[PDB]
Amino acid sequence: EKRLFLKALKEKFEEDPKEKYTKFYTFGGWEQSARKREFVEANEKIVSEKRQGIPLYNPDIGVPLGQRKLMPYKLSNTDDYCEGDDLHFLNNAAIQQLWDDIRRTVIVGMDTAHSVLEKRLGVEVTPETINEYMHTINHSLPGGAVVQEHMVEVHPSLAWDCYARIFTGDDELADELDSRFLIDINKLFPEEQAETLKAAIGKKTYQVSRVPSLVGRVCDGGTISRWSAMQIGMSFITAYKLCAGEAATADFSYASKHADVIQMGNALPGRRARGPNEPGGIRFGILSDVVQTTRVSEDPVEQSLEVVATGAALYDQIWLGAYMSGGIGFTQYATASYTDDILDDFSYYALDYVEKKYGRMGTKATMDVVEDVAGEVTLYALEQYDDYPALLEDHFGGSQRAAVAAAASGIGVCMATGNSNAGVNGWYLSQILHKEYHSRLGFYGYDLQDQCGASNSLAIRNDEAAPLELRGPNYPNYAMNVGHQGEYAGIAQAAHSARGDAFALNPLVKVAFADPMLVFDFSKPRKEIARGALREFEAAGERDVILPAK
Amino acid sequence: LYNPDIGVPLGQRKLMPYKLSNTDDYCEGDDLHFLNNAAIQQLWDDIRRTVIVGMDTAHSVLEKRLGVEVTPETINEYMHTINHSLPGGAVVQEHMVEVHPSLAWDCYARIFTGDDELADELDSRFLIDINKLFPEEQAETLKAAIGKKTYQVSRVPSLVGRVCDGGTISRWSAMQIGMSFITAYKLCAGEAATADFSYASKHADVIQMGNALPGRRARGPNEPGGIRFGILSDVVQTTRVSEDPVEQSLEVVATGAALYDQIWLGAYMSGGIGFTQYATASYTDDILDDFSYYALDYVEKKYGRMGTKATMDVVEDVAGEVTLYALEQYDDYPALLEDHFGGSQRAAVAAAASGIGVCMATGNSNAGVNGWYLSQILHKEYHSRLGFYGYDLQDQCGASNSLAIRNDEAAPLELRGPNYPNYAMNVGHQGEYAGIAQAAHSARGDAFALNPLVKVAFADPMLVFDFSKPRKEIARGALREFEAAGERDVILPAK
Amino acid sequence: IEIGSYVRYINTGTHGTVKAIEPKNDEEWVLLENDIYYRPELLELVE
Amino acid sequence: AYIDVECNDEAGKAIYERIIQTSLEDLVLGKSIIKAKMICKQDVPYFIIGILPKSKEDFIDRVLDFMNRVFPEGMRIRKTIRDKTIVMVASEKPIEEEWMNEAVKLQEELKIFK
Amino acid sequence: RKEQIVDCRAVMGLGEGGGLAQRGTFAEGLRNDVVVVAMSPGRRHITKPVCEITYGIREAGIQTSVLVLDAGGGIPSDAPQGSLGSTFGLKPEEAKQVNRHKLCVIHFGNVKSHIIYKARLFLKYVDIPTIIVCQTPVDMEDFAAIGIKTKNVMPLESKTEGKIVEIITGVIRGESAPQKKIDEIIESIKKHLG
Ligand code: F43
Ligand code: F43
Ligand SMILES: C[C@@H](OP(=O)(O)O)[C@H](NC(=O)/C=C/CCCCSSCCS(=O)(=O)O)C(=O)O
Ligand SMILES: O=S(=O)(O)CCS
Repeated sequence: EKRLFLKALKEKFEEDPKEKYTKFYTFGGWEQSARKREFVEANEKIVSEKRQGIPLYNPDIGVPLGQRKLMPYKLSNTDDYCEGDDLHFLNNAAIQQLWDDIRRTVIVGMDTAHSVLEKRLGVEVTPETINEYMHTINHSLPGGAVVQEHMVEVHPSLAWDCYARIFTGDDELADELDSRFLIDINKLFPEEQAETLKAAIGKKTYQVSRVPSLVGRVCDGGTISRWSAMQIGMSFITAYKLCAGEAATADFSYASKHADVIQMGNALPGRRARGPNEPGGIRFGILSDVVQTTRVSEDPVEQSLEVVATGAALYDQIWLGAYMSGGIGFTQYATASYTDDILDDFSYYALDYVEKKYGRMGTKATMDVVEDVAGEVTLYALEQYDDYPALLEDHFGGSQRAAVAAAASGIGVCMATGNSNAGVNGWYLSQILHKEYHSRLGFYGYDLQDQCGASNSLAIRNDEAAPLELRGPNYPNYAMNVGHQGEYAGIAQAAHSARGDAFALNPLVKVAFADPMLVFDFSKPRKEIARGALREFEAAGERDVILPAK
Repeated sequence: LYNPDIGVPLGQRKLMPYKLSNTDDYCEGDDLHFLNNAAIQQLWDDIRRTVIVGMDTAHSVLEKRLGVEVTPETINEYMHTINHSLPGGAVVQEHMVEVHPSLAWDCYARIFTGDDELADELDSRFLIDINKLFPEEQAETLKAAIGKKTYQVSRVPSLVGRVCDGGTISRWSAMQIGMSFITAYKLCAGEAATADFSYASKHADVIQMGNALPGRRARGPNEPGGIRFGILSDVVQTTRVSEDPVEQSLEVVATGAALYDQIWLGAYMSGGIGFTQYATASYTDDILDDFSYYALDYVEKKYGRMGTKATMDVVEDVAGEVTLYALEQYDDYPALLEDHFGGSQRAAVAAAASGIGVCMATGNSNAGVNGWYLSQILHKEYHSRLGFYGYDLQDQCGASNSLAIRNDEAAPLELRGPNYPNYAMNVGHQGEYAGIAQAAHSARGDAFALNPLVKVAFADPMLVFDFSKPRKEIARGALREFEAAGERDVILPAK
Repeated sequence: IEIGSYVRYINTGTHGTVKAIEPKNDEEWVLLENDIYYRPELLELVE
Repeated sequence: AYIDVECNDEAGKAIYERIIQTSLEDLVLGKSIIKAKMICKQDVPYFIIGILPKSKEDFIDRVLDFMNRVFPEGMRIRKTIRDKTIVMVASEKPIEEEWMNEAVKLQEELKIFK
Repeated sequence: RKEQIVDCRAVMGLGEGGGLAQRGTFAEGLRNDVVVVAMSPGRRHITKPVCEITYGIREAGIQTSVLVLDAGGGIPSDAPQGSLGSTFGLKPEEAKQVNRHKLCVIHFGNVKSHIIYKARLFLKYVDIPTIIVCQTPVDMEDFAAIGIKTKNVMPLESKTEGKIVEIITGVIRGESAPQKKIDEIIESIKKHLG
């Protein structure tokens, strides 16, 4: 039998993947891993030099690590392997930059500002003036101060990742603008996708501001919107010279930086108190729109799986394992969804089954199709776990197994019907069928939302109802537990990949993150995470120019 | 003869270097920007990443529920464990990944106790010794306030607070504390007592630097908007190394300016250029130092350090005298006037000196803010100008709100902060408010202002930022000789 | 290159029609519709 | 980076340590280099500077810029050896073989530095 | 290899821990070959990008003078809708001190619209070939769009008597200039001087 995960299992395990027996306690403990030995040498040097003898890393306390063979990790659709320690979000600069690029993005529409300038303020607005404003904001956004040498400014090399870009659904205005700082929809998207996005956007103009990464590092995510608004206001009153009063300037300020602002995430209430642009406020549709694989790939499964990988790396690793828990983290659970082609194999089987039985989008969402597709995919995944002991050793935790099988089932249902809530219903049916099959599930509180899910998937009550695109980490059922949210984002994307949609929830977010100037290229999140795990990713936010060399 | 192409030279003063008060270092104004100064960033990082946990309820759970006996040897073993677990090492659950130790070299778990017998047989590697770090009288005062209680100080890595926000710190510390507890005492990995540990370390015995700001403000805990003025006064450690009350108040003023006015206001609630020249006005040249020393001399000449009880008359007298002196100094020396060119700078400096003088006379912080507001409205009549419009919002309602008892307006100045409704928007007030709150206690020679645990926790010698002399550290950062944590160069390619 | 042609500046891509050729200092120069001289080596024909 | 200077002159050691640190800071090369050791021999005029980088041609160019900055002006005859450890000997006289041997000894010592 | 003597300025620097140069001052390098023009004595211009070019030229064997403009910050008053923030200008004595040199090297900033008009006002009174050292990528034609004599892109109606002879991009204010930029500037000076 041919399986997509077979090659990784051959590389990871020395014995046959179908072999049921092995031997342990013969690997030397933590010495079997190069990463652990490098950590030990570092810890010794740091302790002696910087810590003045206070111990930092003591492998001799706690569990004796490495009693079993510490496996390496492939990355799905990439031919490069890495240790599990390289995929920790703190040890991986690619994941950190993935969160940085999302955190430091604000989209502001500039059509009310132009209309207020033309009519109320009596100032003409032309493509030349728009180009002048773009020059001004590009100088001023990172740290600049326009024609004021006496004003303190940020070191330019400290904010090399800061850009201000413009895009518009108006073709003539788009080709009249400078290409230095324009996000061209026509040349970044295929023809049909570009037409759909232009129709959805309209004939309006939007500017994207990428606040420097260092600002989000020092401060929180709620700083980004204020920084963008202040710099936009300064650039607008500097580029266009206006002789109107100060009250008209207040109306213009509202129109320019408080009217058509689009944020990545919302603020969270209660014990999740957080500002905007934090990973807990990003809806699943927004994250699907952030990932740009619909641009470069026509495969629906690949499009859903890239969103799954990005959502795992964000929600499970950064958001949950640091923002909400902290410590070593929940890297395990997230890597399980994008390391080997296990989820790829399961999702490809689900797509093949749906195509053979119901057609690509050949059925309306009914209960029967949800039940049969989810049951078939879950049974296939569980028997795949059963007959490949190396696979079960690779996904040693019950949660990582449950999430992968349920994600495959939900993606299959979304393929069949094109409805995201039907896909999440299939996910929940898969979860309970998994529980009855293996007499097992995830950890202690893994299935809080999986027992509550079936009833909340198609609910119409106030705190229970929402389209899966409009759900997110602040959805009450999804608030706490790991191993769900990235797969939920993948299912939400798969609801639209079946229809061949150009976007899922927000066209502006899609166009904004199509920008080539981003440090993290969202066209291939898995490849970039692989690059970061190899210490070959150039991240921003480093204060190298304001620190001593010694 | 009029040639329009000659131009106008501008900004001669801004080209000259900025001295730093009480130091001998000259730095450029561009190097005092919070983004260009690694020392200010490390100051905020060290405040952000600090959480104090009372490890007494957990010991009681271990003794009365799990039947485990807690001895100083067990506490030493626990400290050894948590110093490995808190940076991100693995203690249970075979097959984990771990964070690189190079990225967490600033991560410490320290223990301090007011019990001298327990502090005697404790590993001095992990011990914050109150006796060694504080003078005898201050050590006795701190021990009497703390009592026979044991506390653990967790400093999670700066990289954690830089990747994430400030609400991450308490949860990080709580998870690692629970893990170290269950692995140091050989307990079951998950039972009811584990939930008891988790609840204790998450909220019952935890001390946060800053409270959360839910609702309109929309921010998590351990953000600069949640740090009260007394907490920041206790963060600064000049009280235990110097006996000059004005010097202590001015170091607190410098730290408060650099934190609130620069970081919180010019970045968290604004952007771009920020407010650097608004904050550096209080700690660059000795202007504020000279005014404060004049205030102390006047108070000691006619009242004494605590010779009078806070009344309205003494507030009027001291605040008016100091404000008149400061404005006369501005008039007499054009160098001072061209240094503080903006009206807001001048208003803040004069009012800070007046409030510090009132605090040194009466020992009451609310009298200090009352004097500050009198100074503001007297400056307004003296020069027929105060500052940028939008500056004197809180200064107009101040007099009424300083001694108010209504729910939305009453708070002791130590309990006030950037989330106080009047103080929530404008620059040039908050750092000086923190300095006035500190001066209220420097007059009495107090060991601490609001929280003894914060004072002892930030007396730790292993902190990256030296809080004994904040201005010296700011100067060092401005000169590119301050080593800051949170950098990730071992996981990055060569450039 | 001749009068009425379409040329673009290689460095920036400005489009214009050649107005005249005005040699000076034993050196060829090309005048475009924006009343700006250019150099033939920095210009090329487009269609 | 790690900076150490081998010189029998007390003032020269500290001053050239500061010079090395400043030259690393100016080129922003501190985090890209593991070790930087300089051997000062002034009685017989020649100096050796070894560089152990962390883990293209632009980085190498920056490294030679660092050597040009640190080395004394009068030592104009220079030759370098690059086998993942860049070592250069500068002298006002033609380079002798013993100096090259010292350079390779420094190179091998820098290689095993960890 | 020949002796190089500089006429140091007659006035001191900016305070104790500040810069060594002073605004509106001139330091003749005796034999007048190259003059480096700095917009201000501040850290954004002096010793980080300017004295580096100075010592690069002085290492190449070409004597150098450094002139700090009295009013070098801002945009000229002749810019569209006038100037904002500050006014750029050149004094007649500054122009005479520049015009006795064979070549001029001038350091400019980031914004293109500022650089073009500043160069136009500068070359309205300077009649020697100059080299523009800026950070932003500016094309050697936008100067001709507003009337400046330029080696490659001449204007139909020249409003300046000075020729922008070379534009060098990638030099940031207040940051040490790498040896590659210094080599490029030296090569341009050598090939456009003798
Ligand atoms: C002590 C706990 C209680 C708790 O709140 N978390 C623990 C431990 C914790 C610690 C591990 C500390 C360390 O490295 O020593 C952390 C990293 C949370 C944190 N930030 O501190 C974690 N688990 Ni848990 N934890 C995991 C997992 C698991 C799976 C292990 C499957 C199995 O083989 O039995 C089981 C859940 C189960 O009941 O099935 C599990 C349990 C447990 N997990 C049980 C008991 C562990 C025991 O072996 O004694 N983890 C996994 O399934 C893989 C992912 C992994 C997480 C780290 C990563 O992603 O690398 C880690 C995530
Ligand atoms: C140049 C402006 C334009 C405007 O919208 N605000 C400015 C500029 C703005 C920008 C400067 C950056 C830029 O590119 O413009 C910022 C940083 C705004 C902000 N984000 O806080 C600022 N001022 Ni203002 N601004 C300041 C100040 C001042 C003082 C200057 C007094 C004088 O007569 O010279 C006055 C306010 C007042 O009249 O009381 C002032 C005015 C002004 N300020 C008016 C004056 C001209 C106008 O009518 O349009 N600043 C100061 O008093 C010092 C602190 C300083 C702030 C930055 C720092 O703290 O480093 C800066 C704070
Ligand atoms: C967040 C914002 O709230 P608000 O603008 O809605 O009041 C609030 N800002 C303000 O209150 C006002 C901002 C202006 C910055 C201070 C001016 S200093 S320089 C301008 C002088 S003037 O000409 O405006 O009078 C803040 O907390 O920064
Ligand atoms: O096993 S528990 O449910 O306690 C947590 C799993 S990491």
